[PDB]
Amino acid sequence: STGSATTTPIDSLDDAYITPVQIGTPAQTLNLDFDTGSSDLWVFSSETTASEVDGQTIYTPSKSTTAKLLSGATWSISYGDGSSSSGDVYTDTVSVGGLTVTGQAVESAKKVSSSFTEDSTIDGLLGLAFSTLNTVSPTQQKTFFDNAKASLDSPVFTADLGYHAPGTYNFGFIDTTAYTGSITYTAVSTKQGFWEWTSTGYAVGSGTFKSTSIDGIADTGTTLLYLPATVVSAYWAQVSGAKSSSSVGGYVFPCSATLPSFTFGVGSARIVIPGDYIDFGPISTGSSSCFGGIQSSAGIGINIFGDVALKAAFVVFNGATTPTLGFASK
Ligand SMILES: Cc1csc(Cc2ccccn2)n1
Ligand code: NA
Repeated sequence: STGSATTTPIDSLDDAYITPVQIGTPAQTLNLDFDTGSSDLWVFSSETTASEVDGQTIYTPSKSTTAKLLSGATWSISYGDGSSSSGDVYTDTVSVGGLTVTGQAVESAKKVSSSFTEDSTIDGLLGLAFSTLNTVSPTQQKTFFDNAKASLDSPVFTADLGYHAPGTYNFGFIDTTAYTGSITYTAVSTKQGFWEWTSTGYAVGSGTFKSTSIDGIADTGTTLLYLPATVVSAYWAQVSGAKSSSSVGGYVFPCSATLPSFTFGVGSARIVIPGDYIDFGPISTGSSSCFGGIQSSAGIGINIFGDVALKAAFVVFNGATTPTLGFASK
């Protein structure tokens, strides 16, 4: 089997991407944030505290003939950005782009933090990291990918995120029309439950490539590119008037600037992030100070190749017995 679904940026900045997901019988279609940095499929629901819902579409398990309470199971998650949610668990049929899993754990939110409430466009998350990070207690649950894997034509999914445009998540096949050149594969460590890999270095604009190992994760659920302070300082030094602002919480730059590109290494291959991808617009409405898309990881404890980086590539998440990542230009 395969599946193919379109993913759409929620706003004009590409802060996140939503993908329609069918849950239950008859189908209830919710727009979920596919997150390769977490491992829970959770949804706003008929159980969510009424005051923490503002415009989301909810899952109502009592209207699904295939929904079953997973008795005793609870979940609770905190993300790197400080947000959180928690609740109880159903199993139900879940389909993505024509690929169907029966008995998927669908984590029903009773509570969500303010950042979720205030994002009317995201109806929940679909985690695509390794199932060792799943938060369900007392019986940890599998991701949608892990449950689908045995059925797929090839134990893979791919992320093809758009810049200010829709893109695609495919499951079970690699669309050889969706990228240019060849795919370079690189080793993955699953020791922290992430798609963790080591970039071979970077360049800023038309500068020389610096060969240096940068361990980090491929995370579709993180907006920005978080890298070591040395790398980030080298990038923003090439933008007149850029500075790190403690008040704003990162590097800002004059909205009048033209940003340089940023290149990252994947083995001997190179992925180029155009400068425009690194513009996240005014820090507040009408400001002439713009927020940068490359930020320091120094206060995180891990480097994160988030959407800024991933949308410059066609990315293969290879879930074979020994997982690997692949990157191609596009
Ligand atoms: C700055 C940003 C990135 S994604 C997003 C939307 C969001 C964040 C947290 C919870 C729910 N929705 N805002
Ligand atoms: Na922000």
